[PDB]
Amino acid sequence: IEKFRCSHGYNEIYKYSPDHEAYLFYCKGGQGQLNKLIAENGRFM
Amino acid sequence: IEKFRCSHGYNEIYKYSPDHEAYLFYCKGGQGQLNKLIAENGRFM
Amino acid sequence: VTDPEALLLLPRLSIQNANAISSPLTWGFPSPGAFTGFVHALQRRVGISLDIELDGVGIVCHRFEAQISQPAGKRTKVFNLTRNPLNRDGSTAAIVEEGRAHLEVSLLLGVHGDGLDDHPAQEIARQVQEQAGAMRLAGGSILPWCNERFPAPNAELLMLGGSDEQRRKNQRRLTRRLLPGFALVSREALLQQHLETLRTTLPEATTLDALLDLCRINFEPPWQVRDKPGWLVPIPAGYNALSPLYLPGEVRNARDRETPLRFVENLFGLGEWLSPHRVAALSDLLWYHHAEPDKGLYRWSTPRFV
Amino acid sequence: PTWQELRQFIESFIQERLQGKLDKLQPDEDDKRQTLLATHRREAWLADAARRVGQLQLVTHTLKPIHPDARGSNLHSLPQAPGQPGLAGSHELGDRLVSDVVGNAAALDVFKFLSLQYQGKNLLNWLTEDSAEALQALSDNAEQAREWRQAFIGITTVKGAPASHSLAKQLYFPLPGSGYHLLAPLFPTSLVHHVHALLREARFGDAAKAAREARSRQESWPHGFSEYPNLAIQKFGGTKPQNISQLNNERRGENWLLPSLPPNWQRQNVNAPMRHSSVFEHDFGRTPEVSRLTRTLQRFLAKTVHNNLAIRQRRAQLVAQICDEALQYAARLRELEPGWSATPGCQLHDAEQLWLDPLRAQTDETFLQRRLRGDWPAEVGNRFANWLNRAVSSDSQILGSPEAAQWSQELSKELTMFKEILEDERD
Amino acid sequence: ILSTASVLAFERKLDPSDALMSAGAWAQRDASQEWPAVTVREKSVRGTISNRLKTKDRDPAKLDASIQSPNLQTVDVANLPSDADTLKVRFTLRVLGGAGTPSACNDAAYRDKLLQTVATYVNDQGFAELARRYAHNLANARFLWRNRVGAEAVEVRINHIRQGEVARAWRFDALAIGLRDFKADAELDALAELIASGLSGSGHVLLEVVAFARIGDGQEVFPSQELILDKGDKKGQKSKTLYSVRDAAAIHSQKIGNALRTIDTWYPDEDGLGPIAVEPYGSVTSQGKAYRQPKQKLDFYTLLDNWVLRDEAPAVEQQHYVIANLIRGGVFGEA
Amino acid sequence: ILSTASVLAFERKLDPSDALMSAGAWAQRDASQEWPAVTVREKSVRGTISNRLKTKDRDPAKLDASIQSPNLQTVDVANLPSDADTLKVRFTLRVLGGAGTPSACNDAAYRDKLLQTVATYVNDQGFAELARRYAHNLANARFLWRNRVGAEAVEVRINHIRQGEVARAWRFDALAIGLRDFKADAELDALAELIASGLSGSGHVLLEVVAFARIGDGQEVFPSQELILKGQKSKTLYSVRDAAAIHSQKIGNALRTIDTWYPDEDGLGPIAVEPYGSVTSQGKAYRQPKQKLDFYTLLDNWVLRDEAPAVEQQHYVIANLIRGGVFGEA
Repeated sequence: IEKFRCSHGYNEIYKYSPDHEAYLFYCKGGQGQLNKLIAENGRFM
Repeated sequence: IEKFRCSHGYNEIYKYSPDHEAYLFYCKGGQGQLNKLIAENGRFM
Repeated sequence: VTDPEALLLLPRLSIQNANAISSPLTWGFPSPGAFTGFVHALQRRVGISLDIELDGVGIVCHRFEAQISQPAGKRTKVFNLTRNPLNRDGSTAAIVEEGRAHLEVSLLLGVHGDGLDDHPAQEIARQVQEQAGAMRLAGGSILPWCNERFPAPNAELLMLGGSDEQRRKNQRRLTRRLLPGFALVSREALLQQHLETLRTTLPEATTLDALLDLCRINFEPPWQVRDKPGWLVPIPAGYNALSPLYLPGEVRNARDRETPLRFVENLFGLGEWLSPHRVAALSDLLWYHHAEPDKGLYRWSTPRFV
Repeated sequence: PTWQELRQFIESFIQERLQGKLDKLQPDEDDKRQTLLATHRREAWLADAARRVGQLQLVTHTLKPIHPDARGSNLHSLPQAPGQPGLAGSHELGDRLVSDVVGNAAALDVFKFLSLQYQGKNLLNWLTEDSAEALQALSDNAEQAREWRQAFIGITTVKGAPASHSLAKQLYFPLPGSGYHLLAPLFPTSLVHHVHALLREARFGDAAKAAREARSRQESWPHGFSEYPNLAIQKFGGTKPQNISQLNNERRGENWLLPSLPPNWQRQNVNAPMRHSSVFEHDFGRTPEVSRLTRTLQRFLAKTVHNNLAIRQRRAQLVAQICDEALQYAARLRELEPGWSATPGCQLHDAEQLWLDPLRAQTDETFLQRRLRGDWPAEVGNRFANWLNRAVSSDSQILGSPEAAQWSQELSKELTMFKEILEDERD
Repeated sequence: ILSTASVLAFERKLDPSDALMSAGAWAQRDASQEWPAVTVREKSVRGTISNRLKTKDRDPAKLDASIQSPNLQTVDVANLPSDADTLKVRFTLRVLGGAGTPSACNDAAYRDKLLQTVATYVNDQGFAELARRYAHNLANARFLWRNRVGAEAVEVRINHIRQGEVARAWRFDALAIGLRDFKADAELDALAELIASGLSGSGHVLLEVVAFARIGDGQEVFPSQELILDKGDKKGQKSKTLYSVRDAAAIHSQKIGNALRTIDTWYPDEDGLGPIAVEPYGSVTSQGKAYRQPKQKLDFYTLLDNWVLRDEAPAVEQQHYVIANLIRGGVFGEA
Repeated sequence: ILSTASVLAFERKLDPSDALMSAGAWAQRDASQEWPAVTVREKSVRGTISNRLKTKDRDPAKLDASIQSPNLQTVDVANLPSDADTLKVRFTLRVLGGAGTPSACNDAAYRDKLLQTVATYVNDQGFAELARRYAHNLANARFLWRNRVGAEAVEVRINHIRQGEVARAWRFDALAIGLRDFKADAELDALAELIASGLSGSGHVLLEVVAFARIGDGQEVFPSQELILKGQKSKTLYSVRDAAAIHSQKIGNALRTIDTWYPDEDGLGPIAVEPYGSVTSQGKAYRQPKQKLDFYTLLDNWVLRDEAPAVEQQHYVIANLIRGGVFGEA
């Protein structure tokens, strides 16, 4: 289960939250900010 | 375009910054510190 | 040394420009030797008149502010200096960097002697307070609390209690009074056993390196910082001999010619800033003088701590 | 171990110095090459170097960091080990002594001459020990070798009667019986140089830089690294740091003092709850230190029993610390401001009655003081335990295991101590 | 032979504190214990070049290229609030006492000779010319250094503080008491006898000095400026940093002390300056020139040697200056 | 030989304060002591590219690619409220006096010569031409820098403040008084005599200058702007305590704008009195040292070798001494 989800056309990064079963808005940015956040935090929770 | 500017009466060395088009305060000192900084960093940017 | 018969509390004392340079390796709070020498100067100036022996000192430090400034783009700090006068020609003199700091400490100094029975407790408390008002604590003037809301007075707690409960009760009363500070104690046994564990890790390790390891925030791979028990700091724990002890009238340019001189060098121990109600015994947490002059080793510590 | 190899080595050093001076001379006339080849090439170089020894001195503890118009004595003395355990300084340096040099900056050729490791050891170390290959390379007859040996040894010996200037520090020490020792301390340049080297490899060393980068990559490095926050830089020579010492040119000033600071060295100001949302946000009123401390409480979820003994000890002293700074925050609010009774309303969480200790008795004589001395409001421990119960994770396996039982018993002991200190507020 | 002691050191008597400045409105100065503090804040200054040019920067192409690039700082500034026209500067001062006894002296013969010389002076003429001038420099608010030069009215309140409460309160009009004339007054002489009894006694006499000045609404006040070397490397930093103890602007204690020591009217050069600070080889920092040179026989060291060693007692003005140095402090001694 | 002193420092006469700007409605300017402040708030901006391309960027595909990614900033902006059309800018100004005396001087001979020079200036002609121009720059609201350039009506109220209260009040139409002509009036000459008696040291002068600019509802006002070292925060405005303000040195530069004697034409008008009299907006130094008309050559000829300049040039020299600075070499 992926920790971050980039909404691609809308330039928003959604980070998974475990309390409610959903993604919440983390920050703006595209694929580069998504990959940088994956490198920092690690994907797959 | 000179990299350092000594304000002579006030004993302040101003170093040129390129982002804004102006000089900013670098350190205190007079002609000797100015010449020593010119020898270290090179003038004319 | 000997245990205190009473425990005088000098109140919150404001020191305006104390020596923030404790040692050649440490800056920050002044050396505990300043406080032990201050208490011995108090004994030298009123203790011979009130027939008491002021000995030992508990350091609390309600607030502290080093006159420092972090420069732009650096993680380190520098010291705000003073402008010394010019020389006889008008040239700027060579700047010698002195650290200055504003302290608010309170001194738990132990008192014992035959003067406790001769005078009232508030009388000798007011006497040593009126003497300490005209003194200096680490090179810094003692600010004497004029025209504020109310002066913080003294309370000479008698260490001899009628019970264990009365002893704990007025000890808790005193600890509530010196509560917004942080007591400074000497923790050398922890430094020694940290030397032993670090020598088990890699051999021929100095306790200079064990001290440095206890200071730094070192990171560990799985990343996690190393936990530290309490607020561990390096302190200068006295002096060690570099020279044979010279005769009084033998060394050139001494302070006086009736005192033997010996060139010495600092000894860096370890201290721990803890809240004062952790110790459960305020008869402890007092900094004494241990010379052993034949070997060198002029040092200060808090004996009877643990 | 042959004197001929030592002789051609020192003549190579002399001619290297000569070609250096003629290369940085830029000469075209005036015949200074004749004087340079007469003085800086032959065995006269050894004679003027043996003359120039007496300006220099090998030292470990100099006076010049204390106010630089201090013509006192400097010492090359290594102190004996303290018999008492714990404390240490500069007697740890057995083979790692750097041996600072003081004296004139013109006569450094004597030191760079004497510091050489020609055979396998130091030239002063070969010249102090009487041997065969020593006393023969820098000679043709014996007596000039004698006087040049007694010249080259004396760089480690003090010069003049022992003295410390009026600008130097001299501090009395109370002896146990009576009387004093005058104790003039000196600046340890060797110990400062060793700690400066250690801090330089700790901050700018490549083995530290690699682990610092691997922390950002979040990969596993073999070793770790350190940071050393809150260092203070202290410079000794003002604009000419060379006039103090030799090792004051490696570290250009820059004493690099370690922080010895009390924990209240960052002044935190006071903030009392006023409104309803201020009573909501300022009941706990939590500083960055307690969040840093409870972040470590959340990092104590897993436990193996042999480690869990020390982990439970750490949790015991940790909850003692969180009680300590809770009582500290309450005390500094209760003595600092009258803001707990600044303005009334309906929402202040008034059941606390610990953050307003002089705000209810020194103003209201029988209205709130008799409503607090007989009631003895100390009930903040169970609400603080409810707040502290968040610090552990709400895991079903964590509550089903006995770790929650150990957590609750140590928490109950520490809230009992918080109760015992919180009850005695009427004395 | 009675040579000079190799370690001489006198502790600083007349020890002031850091002069905290706070602000409020005039004609409610008596309720000025809850006046809010003057805070040090940041502002950006941008200037053209105004220095003298070094005769190689006087090409008008080079000048017009230079003034298109201004020089930007971020200075600290301390202003009064926009609805407060009075600066309240409030420091304390301990007059310690034992003014002749050195903190360090080598030769016990020299120490007893110096104590005999000082007691000869005190029994001859006590601290009554010196404490009158110290009471003047407390009376006129000279410690208000640049906060005094444009004030409408300066009023200085001095309170002698006994064990916990005020023992005696003064009040001066600091603009009427000039900056150059050490005249006579009843309250000034009462303060002079108090500072004399401080400097002569064994215990300390504590004074609380408060000074108000009408500057104007929102005008700039001048706290002490910090001497920081190593301003920074490769970034933009502060050119002027103001002293502030606890988020509250302040004058350094040594600046207040230099204002209190400004009593020396006896230096042999003419008094175009007026009084200067009491210093050995009396050297005004702003002037950059050291009066009382050792070329003449009128510095501190040669006067102290002639007074103590060979008993050549100088004029009463010069020994006023010598005892003023002994109250000032200092670290003396040869190799 | 009388060379120049190695230190000279003149204090700043004409000390202004931070000019606080608040906002309300015109025709109730006389009840404008409780007007709410103009608060500096933030807003977002999008820019397209608009600078010149350096002929490597003139690829059309590269230009469209730079246009598709615009720069986002967050600027500080100060506006009037939507129900307020008048900007009240208020500051106080201290005219100190003792203009010729330096705060520091090494050479006592040079100090006495300079004091004699300024004394024969003041005796030959008072601070009357200079205070006329300083009272003009108070009267026409030049210290309203960009808040003045499109205002319907500007009105300045200058109150001389004695002990606690207004000793004498002035009131001007700041658009009738131009930004370039120093003419005569009764009230301007009264204010000029007040500033003259202040600069002569013959009185304590503290003014309270309030200026109302009638801009329009909700329009943009321009407080002073600070230096910054997507949310790039490209603009920061000066505000003292949640209330926009002009820097005191900007009010000081607008008060010093009296120099109409520079050797170039008078179609530009008054500039600020500076050594090597320079306007940074025009990038050009009038009073260049190639001509003998800067501050330093005029002062060094007037004081050292007694070459008194023209009367307007010594007006400029004494205006520079009123301005302050460090003169003298290293």
